Amino acid sequence: GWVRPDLGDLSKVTKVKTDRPLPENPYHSRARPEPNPEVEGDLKPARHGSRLFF
Amino acid sequence: RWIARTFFDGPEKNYERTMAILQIEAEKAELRLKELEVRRLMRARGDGPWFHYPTIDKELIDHSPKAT
Repeated sequence: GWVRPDLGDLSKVTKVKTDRPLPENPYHSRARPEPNPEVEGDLKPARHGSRLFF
Repeated sequence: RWIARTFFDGPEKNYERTMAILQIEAEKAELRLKELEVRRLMRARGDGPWFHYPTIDKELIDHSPKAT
């Protein structure tokens, strides 16, 4: 029974553990709607100012 | 005939021209009406990259804490 550590624990890993799989959605219900699509391609001047003049 | 040369543009000009000015004018009017139509939709529903209000954060923290 006699075993004393003179350093500590320092985060021990449990490789033998199986039990249940980790990814199973812990809190998330909705995936959230897809964001605005990113515009790919270089912009070209067509109208050259859509203001009152020029 | 002497007044027609070096003092007049001619009937060929401003007929081939002006229609070119109208062609730019038609593009300028239709796209401005399209801009008024796009801004009427993009402000009402957040679908495109126009009049979009800034969000809180994309990524802040994901590391394991000392939580209960």
